[PDB]
Parts: sequence; structure tokens; C-alpha cells
Amino acid sequence: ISRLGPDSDFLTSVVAKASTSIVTPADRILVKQPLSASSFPGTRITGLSSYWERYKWLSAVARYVPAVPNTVACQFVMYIDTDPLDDPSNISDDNQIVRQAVSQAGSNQFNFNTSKTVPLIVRADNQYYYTGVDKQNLRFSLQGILYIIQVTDLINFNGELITQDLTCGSLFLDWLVNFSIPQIN
Amino acid sequence: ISRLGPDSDFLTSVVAKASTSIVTPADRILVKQPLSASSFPGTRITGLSSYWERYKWLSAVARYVPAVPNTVACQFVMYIDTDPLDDPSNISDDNQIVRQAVSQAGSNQFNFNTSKTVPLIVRADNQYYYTGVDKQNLRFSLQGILYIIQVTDLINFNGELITQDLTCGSLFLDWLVNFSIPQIN
Amino acid sequence: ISRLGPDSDFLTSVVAKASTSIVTPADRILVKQPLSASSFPGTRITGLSSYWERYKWLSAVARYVPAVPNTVACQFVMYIDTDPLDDPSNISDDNQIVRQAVSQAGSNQFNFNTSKTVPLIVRADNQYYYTGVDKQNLRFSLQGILYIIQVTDLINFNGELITQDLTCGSLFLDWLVNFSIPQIN
Amino acid sequence: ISRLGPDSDFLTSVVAKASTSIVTPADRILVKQPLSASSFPGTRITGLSSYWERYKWLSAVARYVPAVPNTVACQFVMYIDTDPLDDPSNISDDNQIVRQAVSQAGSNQFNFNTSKTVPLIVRADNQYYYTGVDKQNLRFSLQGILYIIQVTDLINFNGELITQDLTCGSLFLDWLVNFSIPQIN
Amino acid sequence: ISRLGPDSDFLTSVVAKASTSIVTPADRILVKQPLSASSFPGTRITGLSSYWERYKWLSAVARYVPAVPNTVACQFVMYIDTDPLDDPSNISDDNQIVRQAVSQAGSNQFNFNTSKTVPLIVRADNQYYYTGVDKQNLRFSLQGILYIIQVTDLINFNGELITQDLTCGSLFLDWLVNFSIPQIN
Amino acid sequence: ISRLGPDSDFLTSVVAKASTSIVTPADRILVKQPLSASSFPGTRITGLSSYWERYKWLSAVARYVPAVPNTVACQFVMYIDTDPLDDPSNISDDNQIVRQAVSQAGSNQFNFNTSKTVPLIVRADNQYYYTGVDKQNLRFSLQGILYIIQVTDLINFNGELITQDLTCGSLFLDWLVNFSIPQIN
Ligand SMILES: [Ca+2]
Ligand SMILES: [Ca+2]
Ligand SMILES: [Ca+2]
Ligand SMILES: [Ca+2]
Ligand SMILES: [Ca+2]
Ligand SMILES: [Ca+2]
Repeated sequence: ISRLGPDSDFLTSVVAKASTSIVTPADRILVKQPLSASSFPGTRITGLSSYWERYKWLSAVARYVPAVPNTVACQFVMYIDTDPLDDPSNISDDNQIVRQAVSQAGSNQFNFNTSKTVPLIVRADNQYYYTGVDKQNLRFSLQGILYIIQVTDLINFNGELITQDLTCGSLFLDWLVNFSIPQIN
Repeated sequence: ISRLGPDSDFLTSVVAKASTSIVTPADRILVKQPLSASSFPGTRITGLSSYWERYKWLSAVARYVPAVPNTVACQFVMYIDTDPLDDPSNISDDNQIVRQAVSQAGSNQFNFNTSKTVPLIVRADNQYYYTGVDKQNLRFSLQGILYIIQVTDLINFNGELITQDLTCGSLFLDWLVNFSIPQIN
Repeated sequence: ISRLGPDSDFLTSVVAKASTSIVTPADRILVKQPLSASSFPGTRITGLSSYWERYKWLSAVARYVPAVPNTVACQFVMYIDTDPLDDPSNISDDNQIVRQAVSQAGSNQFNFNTSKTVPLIVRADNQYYYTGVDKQNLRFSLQGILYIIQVTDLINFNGELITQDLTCGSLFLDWLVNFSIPQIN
Repeated sequence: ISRLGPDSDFLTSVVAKASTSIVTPADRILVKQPLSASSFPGTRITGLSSYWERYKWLSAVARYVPAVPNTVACQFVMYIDTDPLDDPSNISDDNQIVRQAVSQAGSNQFNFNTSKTVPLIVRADNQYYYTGVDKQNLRFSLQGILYIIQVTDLINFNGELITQDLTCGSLFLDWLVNFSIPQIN
Repeated sequence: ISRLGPDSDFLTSVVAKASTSIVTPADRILVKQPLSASSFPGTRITGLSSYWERYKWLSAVARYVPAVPNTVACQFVMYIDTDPLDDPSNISDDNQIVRQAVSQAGSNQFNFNTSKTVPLIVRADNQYYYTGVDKQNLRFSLQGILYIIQVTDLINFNGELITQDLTCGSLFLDWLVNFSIPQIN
Repeated sequence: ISRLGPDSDFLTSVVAKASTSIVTPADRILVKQPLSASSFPGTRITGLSSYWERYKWLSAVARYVPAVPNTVACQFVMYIDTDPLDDPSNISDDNQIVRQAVSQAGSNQFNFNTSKTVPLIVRADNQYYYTGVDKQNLRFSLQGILYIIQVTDLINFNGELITQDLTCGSLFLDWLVNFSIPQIN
């Protein structure tokens, strides 16, 4: 029972995309990041995660930081599904996807030229999750999955459509974990 | 963490069956009702269950109410298996099926012209269960399954065999739930 | 502010009906009794209700008492809608009607050869209602409407269909009211 | 009496409009959003609202978040009328419309490239409202209606008129409700 | 929540009428004054009432003051109906009209050459009412309606019938209000 | 003695002006707004002010909100003179006008693309002021006058002079008043 954190780690870059690149609701899913302790190869936290059998986030907050000037605009909504077998990749309505998104807890909505954060909501029971690579069922290994859904046109200084996908910011995880039972795995 | 109830909902009708219709022990299983918050389409509780990620019954009591006069008779035993992968559909002995039945906890045994109830026994650990349709494994989604086993001949005012299956009563659920984490699913 | 009761009054007879008489879900509505203080002409309570401007039930419990032997059977569900502009007269599914019924609060379900009761659930706010005949909108005058829905075949001593509608019991109201502001109306 | 929240839901997109599109004061009304628990189809809150007879917002705060860069500008005023039968769609003076707007309580005024919020002011009495679709009178069902009034020219990086309506941001509701009396409706 | 008062305002003149002018019970209704905060154009209170969404009288007392010498006589009864959809304009019996009148609460009866007062009885619930002009239903806007019923012949110094209608006094309102939620309307 | 507020009302639009339009120090006075309770026709507060003889602001804070993007710039100083017979319309030096401005109390200085506020400083004595239109002397009726002085060139994204006056934002009043003695005026 070893409590590590609070500490940070780098997740991914994030790319806003031009209207032309969004043909269906599923195309609005800019990132889909699994949030096991073990799902960020090269990171400190995933490095650690191979040395205990199980983990549980106490706090795991995804932090978006922009890389983009205030002369472009694009609205995201960001959220963490605690059920890794739910999947919005297959909803046929744009509005429905964004609704399902904001209705998660801790969801947050913002213009992509701005830093914002989203907490992982912790379970009511005290469930721990298996470290390491996924085996038969994700519900044993993934405490959550982080999503960014693009809700709005990527727009320019004059309100006109940007013609080309733009890598716009980065995701970082600010984390506090309990790890249980030393293993090497 | 939203505690809903106590409240009621309608499950199914129940049909006692004539000796002729019971050829094997499995034929004695008059109802097999899964008891997830999400397994009664059209009900209030299942309606609700799509708006939180997980659920746990605090109390979930199945209530049988008769629809049959006191000039017919038939003895049921009613019980809720907390393991949704156990399955008595395949026991070859009549006595064995009814034994396995009464030995569950909260089991109850009664003449079908009488109201009776059966509680779901809550887990010793504090396990929550996934709302919504079942995915890979039922043990993640079904907190229990409700059974009525017919133990006795459906008999008439004079002790003679009724010749024809008789829809004899109804099942209702009186429930108290915790729902955790708002989702739309 | 005059608190009258607890006291009783006679509402109506109730008639269970033969399978032949139930052609659509709406046909299952055996009684539809508005529950204003002023909606039972000839009764003591309605007599009183003309002498105050407004009323509010503190307790208003509908009591069914059978008039039928234990050699017939028929299952009712009884409930009081607090919204007098809701109307189930127009649901196309049998199951749906009974579900909507049991899901009301204080609903109760029983075999028609048995006395049972159903309370009116009081509002969370402290709303009073206008006495006397209805004017433009029922929501100003009807604190609730009482329903009996028949859920099951009217059946005989041997489990066979009764061929003819049967007046089976009676409804009584056991009431406690606040009446406000003396008027003659 | 079930207290749900605090939680979020997605209302609508919002479109600022070019001077050319604003010909009369009524044309300044960019959004007119009824705020019953039941008036946002597809949302979590409206999903819930079909399972209780009545509702009352404890807090219902409309949150505008921009989708527009800092090289355009346009001033809104946002407010929630608690009377759903008041209607400014028919005032003949521009100034008068905006005055009537800011004079509501909780009104707020801002440049559309900025996140801002507006609370629903709660009633002095403790009135609950009917869930579900509107029947005869809105005053029984709508606790309020949310408005955005555009007060200023949609202007570009150089102070010149934008020639074309611009979908500029989104509305979200951060809500806390009491729901009373379980119903299915 | 702004408590204004105690303060006064002028309602109307009142005209006693000669036997010849009273042909039916309805003709005895000398005044019929709605008592919303907003129903006295030109007054201070109605002036105010356009700047809050709703109102509720705490005290609203109608004060009759004579304008007539002690050599004429005529008996009034004065009362305030809290139900603005009740209407005595259509009772066929003289006695019945005056009875219905005195039986209101706070009713008062007097000779028209004398100052007298009548309070509005406040509701048992805490209902607020909509300010401004009436929309669909008066029960949302009128907290009450004030009546003067003439019960007796307008008579002269010698007990003989006055031949001609006589404007005999004036009505004033002494009021204390709560106004809720600033609006301009 | 009726304390109204805190509440808001709309004052005016404000127009920054191009270098060409500023020929003398007096031309820098972009707004000159008298702040009696009675000096904003159409507003809620001025509406109210006709129903008491006198008023005194407890707090009266002028709130500027921009309507202009961050690609233009212009520095204002905003202040409220408590002496309505002082008048800077006639100072011959630019620096002197702005000095006299910032030296008022509660004065505030800012770039016009930014929300800022300025309080009215309350008197050391407890002076009340006459409501309604001005009669012989302003010192009996105006508790203060609000000014915006432009201190800097209206400049573009590249530091070059904007050639044309630009309506740049709006003024709102957030107020708390005591009103004394009911009158109709
Ligand atoms: Ca392992
Ligand atoms: Ca799920
Ligand atoms: Ca009445
Ligand atoms: Ca309803
Ligand atoms: Ca109104
Ligand atoms: Ca004056």
C-alpha cells in the first residue's frame, strides 16, 4: 500500500481538425486515451506500475495546455469515462455525442486556446485495478478512458474555416496513486 | 452517489404450469428474471439506470402477489442467486433443484395463492455493478437473478391435477439503490 | 385554517370485467375517480367543501374492500396520480399501463377479494387547491385522481375465464383535510 | 423528494449575427431557451425528468463558453425570465429591450469571446413545477426561460462590421434539482 | 424580496343606488375591484408593480370613508373574495347574495355614512402572484377581488326612498407587500 | 426608508473616438452621465424613483464592459464627480483634464478592451437628494455625474491610428439605494 504523488506525466499531443476532416460524429473524437497507471509507455507512472500488482487513482486529473495563439478558436469538451467498454465511436448524432460528453462528471468545456482540467471521478466502492497490459476484460485493468470531443468548427482570426488540421496543445496527467502488493510482473 | 428509493416497479406475470408441462427438473423454473437496475425495459428504475455508470441495490425485494382463487393450489419456492453464472437449468434431480433453491439466503416457500417476498442478499464487500446492457461477463453487470421454482403439482379444488397452465400472479420489485457517477451511456 | 378529520366517505362501487370486455389497454381502467374535496356529490366531505375557499389533503387514503368470495380472482393495481392532466387512457401497451401504474408512489397491487389501501402522496411544496367545481385548469382544483387498473383475467374457481363483468367491491376515502378561508361559494 | 446534482448538461449552440441580420429589436434575441427540467431532449436531466411528477431548480446556472478568437467582438446580455408568459419578442425599441434585459436579476453582460454565467433566481415561495411536456399554461411547467440578447455590432479585428452570422459559442446548464413524487408519466 | 409599506393608495369612488336602479341581485354589486398590486392604474403601488416579477400582499385592507351626511342611510356589506373566478354576478336571490357576502372572512357590514375597513385574508400556503396585466388565468395574477354589496334601500332623513343614485364615498387601500425578483416586464 | 438593491441597470453605449475627432481637451469627454436615481429614462431604477421624495445611493458602481476585440487599444480614465456643478468641459490642457480625472476618488484607468468599475464615493454627511427632474440647482438633485475621459490615441493592431470613431462598449450601474418618503410626484 504505497501512495505515490502528487506528480505529473506527459500523455499526448492533441490535434484540432478542420471542418473537412469531420464527416461523422465519431470524427469529433480528437483523443481517446486509456488511463491505467500502465498505459503511457515511457512515462514515470507507467514505469512504476510494473512493480505492484494493482493500482487505484486517488486523483488523476487531465490537464490540457494550449499551443495555439488567440487568433484561432475551437471549442472542446473533455471528459473521462470510468467504463472502458462504453464507446461513443458509434453514435450517429453530433449533438448526442457532445451531450453524452458534458453529462459525464467532471467534464469540462473550453476554447482550445486556454488551459483547462478534468478530474477522473473516483468510484463509490473501493475498487483497485490490475496493473500492466490488458488481458481478457478492460473493466479489470482500465480505471478510465479520457476523451476530447471537438464541438465546434476550427475557425480563423476572421471567423472563416481553417482549411487544415492543427496540432493545438498537449495533455498532461497530474496524479496521486495507491499501488498495492509488490510484484515484478 | 445518489440514493433512490424506496420505490416499486413491475417485473413480469408468472405462470404456474400443469403436471403435463413439467417433464424435467428444468421445466420447474417458472421465472428467471435478471435483477440489474437496467434489466426491466419500460420501468422507472431501468429508465433511471441509463444516467449513472454503476449501481448497487441496498434493498431489492421481489414481491409475488397472487391472481388466483383459494380453490387452486401450487407450492413455489422463490430465491435470488447473487451469481449470475450459476445456472440450475441443468440439474437432473427434482429434489436437488428445490434444495439448491431453499438453501439460498432469503429464499422463501409458499402456496401460490398468497403474497410473499424475497430479499436480495447484499454482498459482504461493497461491490458496485455496471449499468446498462451486458458486455463480456455477467458478473460485472448482474447483481442477481430471481427464480421461481415450482415444487408441487398444480392442483384443483378437489385435489385433482389441473390440465392447463395458469397465469397465476405477478412480480413486483421494491427497491432502494445507490447509483454512482453521472453518465449518459 | 380548519383541520377536519380523520373521517370516512363512500366513493363508488367497482366492477371487475371479463376478458371479452377488455379489448385495449384503456379498457383496463376500472375506475377513474377525481380526488378533490369537492368531487363526491352527496358525501360529507364534499358537503363541507363548499364553505372554505381552498383545501389540502393531509392524508387521503383510498380503501378498497371486497364484495366477492375467494372462489374468484382478479389482480388490480391501484394508484393516485397527483397530476390531473396526465392521462393513461391513451397508452397502447398493456404492460406499459401497469408499469406506469405501479411506479406511482403509494401504489399498491392486490387480488380483488382482499381489502387494501393506497395513500395520496402529499406535495413537497405546501400547495392548497381551489374547492368547488372545476374552472379553466384542473391543476388548480384536483389534488389528485385515483385509478384502479385491472392487470389480470377475471378467473373462476377452476382457473377458467368468467364470462360476465362482476361488481366486486367498493371504494372508501379515509381523509384528513385542512380547509382555508371561510367562503360560501 | 430526491435531490439530484450538482451536474451539467448541454443546451445549444449560439450564433452571433451580422448587422445586416438585425433589422428589429426582436432580431437581437439570439437564443430563447425554456428551462424546465424537461425541455432539453437527449440530455441527462430531461431523461430523468420523466420519472417524477414535479421539479424545482435549487440552482440552475446557464454557462456560456466561447468558440471564437479575440480578434472578433460582440457584446451580449444574458438573463433568465422566471415568467414564461412575458415575452420581449415584441418591444419596438433597442434600448428598451436591453434595459429590460439587464434589469432581470442575475443578468450578466459580456463580450462574446469570454466565458460567463447567469443564475436562475429562485422564487420567494416554494413553488414546484410540473415535469414533462407543456399542457394548458406555461406557468405550471416552465420555471424559467433563458435569453441571450445581442446589444452591439458583431465587429472584426479592425472595428469593421462582420458581414456574416457566426456560430460563436455554446450553452451549458449546471444544475441542482429537487424532484418530487415518483411517476412514469 | 422587497417589503414595501405600510402605505396607502386611492381605489375608486363608490355610488349607492336608488331602489329603482336595483332590479336584480346582481344590481346590488356597487363595486367589483380586482386587488392585484397591478390593478389600479395611476397609483403608486401599481406603478411599483411593474418592476418585480411577482407580489404577495401581507396586509391589504380596503378602507371605505363616507362622503355623505347623517341624514341619509344605506347599509353595505364589503368583502374580498380570494378566488377571482368565483362570481356572484349570477345569483338569483337577494338574501343569498348578502349571505355569501358576510360569510367571507374579514367581511364587514355598515351604514354608508361611516368609515369601515375590510382586510384581505392571507392564504395558508405562501403563494405569490404574477405582477402585471392578466394572461390566461386570473388565479395566477389576482390575489383577490373586493366587493361592496348594497343590502338595504337608500333612504332619506324621513325614511322615504331616495329617487336618485348618490356617489357616497371613496375606497382606499392600506397595503403591505412583498415583491420578488426584479424584472421590468 | 426603503432599501432597494443590489440591482443593475443599463446606462449608455460608449464611443471611443479617432485622433481626428479630438481637437481640444473637452473632446476627450466620451461620456457625461448624470447619476440621480431619476436620470436614466426607461430603467428600473428611474422607474422606481418617481415614488419616493428623495434618494441616496449607498453603493452606485459604474461598470464598463467592452465590445471590442484585443486588436485595438485605447486608454480611458473613468470617474464620478460628486459635485454636479463642477465642469471640466472647459479646461485648456490635456494633461490637466486627465489629472483632475484620476485624482477623484474611486477613479480607475484602463484599456478599453477590458471590463472595469468605478464606485461613487459616498458623502461624509448623510445627505439625501431630491428625486425626479432637476429644478433650480443640481446640488439638490444630482448625487453625482459619471465621466469617461479618453487619455490615449485609438490605435489598431499595428500601432497605427484608427481613422473612424468606434462604439466600443457599454455602461451599467450596479446600485443600492435608500429611498425616503412615499410620494407620486
Ligand atoms: Ca499483473
Ligand atoms: Ca456503462
Ligand atoms: Ca371557489
Ligand atoms: Ca406529469
Ligand atoms: Ca410578468
Ligand atoms: Ca419631488
